[PDB]
Formats: sequence, C-alpha cells, structure tokens
Amino acid sequence: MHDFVGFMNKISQINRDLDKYDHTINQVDSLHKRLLTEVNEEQASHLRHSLDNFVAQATDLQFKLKNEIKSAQRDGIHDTNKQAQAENSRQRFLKLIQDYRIVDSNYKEENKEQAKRQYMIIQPEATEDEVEAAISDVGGQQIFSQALLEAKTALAEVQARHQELLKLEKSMAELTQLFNDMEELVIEQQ
Ligand SMILES: [Zn+2]
Ligand SMILES: [Zn+2]
Repeated sequence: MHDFVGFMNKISQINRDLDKYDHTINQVDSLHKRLLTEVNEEQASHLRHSLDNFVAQATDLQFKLKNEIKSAQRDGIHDTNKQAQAENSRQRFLKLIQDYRIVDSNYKEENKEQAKRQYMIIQPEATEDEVEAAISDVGGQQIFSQALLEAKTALAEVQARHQELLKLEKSMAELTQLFNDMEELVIEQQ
C-alpha cells in the first residue's frame, strides 16, 4: 500500500481543505447578508472584522488548494486512477470558486444599489442617468466639490462604501485569475 497511500492522503487533505473553503465561502455570504441589515454601528464593526478574516482565510485556502490540486494532477499524468481523483477535486474547486465569485458579485450589486439610493434621497427628482453619474468616480467628486460652495456624513458614508467596493473588486479579480489558473492544463515534462 505504500505506493498509493501517499496519494490518497493528498486527495483526502485536498478534499478536507475544500470542505473548509466551502464553509468559508458560506460564512462570507452569511456575513454579507447580516451586514446589509445591521443598524448597530458597534455590532457592524465586528461583522466587518469577521468578514475580513474569512476573506483572508479564503485567500489562503485558494492558494494552497491551487498548488495541492495541480500537484495531485501531476501525480496522475499516466495513472488513470490518480488522474480521475485529482480531476474530481479540481472540478469541486472550480465550482466553489464560481460560488464565491457569485457571492461577491451579489454583494457588489447590493453595494451599488445602496449608493444609488443614498443619492436619490438627496436628489429625489434625479433621473437614472443623473443617479448613474452621481455614483461614478467623477460624478461623486463633482458633487463633493460643488458642495464646497451635512456633506461630511455623506462623504464619509460614500468613502466607506467605495472602500468596500474596491475590496470586492480585488477579491473578484483574484478569483477570476485563480479560476483561469485552475482551467490551465497540468502537462507532462520530459
Ligand atoms: Zn505498500
Ligand atoms: Zn471585532
């Protein structure tokens, strides 16, 4: 059994990490949902604390799983059995990566909607285009500047939301890079 136990142990570890990854993604989605409802600033601050932690956790798992799975894929180059197990884990990883990308895309959309509503509350007569312009980088700056002629709270809220958005954009860019990385083949070398 010594020639096969090592490989199965690798597969088992990979699948354990996938379970952890899956759980991590769920926590992220769960925290996103609670954050969209939290009214207490004191409690909201800890939710973001947990969120940041889980996102870092997911980032760590992703890196490890990428290297472990591709490594497993190499072990099965000319071993039908090993190839199938590694591919199996690779397919599970791909699905979770996609689930995570969706979780973040969904939160991104909730974020933007809040941005638009904040402005409509200020400009209850604003048209779509005006609302769309108001949340753009240039549009927001123009509004802030134009104001420099209650904007503190508004600007602080905007900045906080903008920062959250950039974080999501960053993770999503990482997930896309990772997804593409996993889609790439693990090829023979001689
Ligand atoms: Zn043996
Ligand atoms: Zn905390």
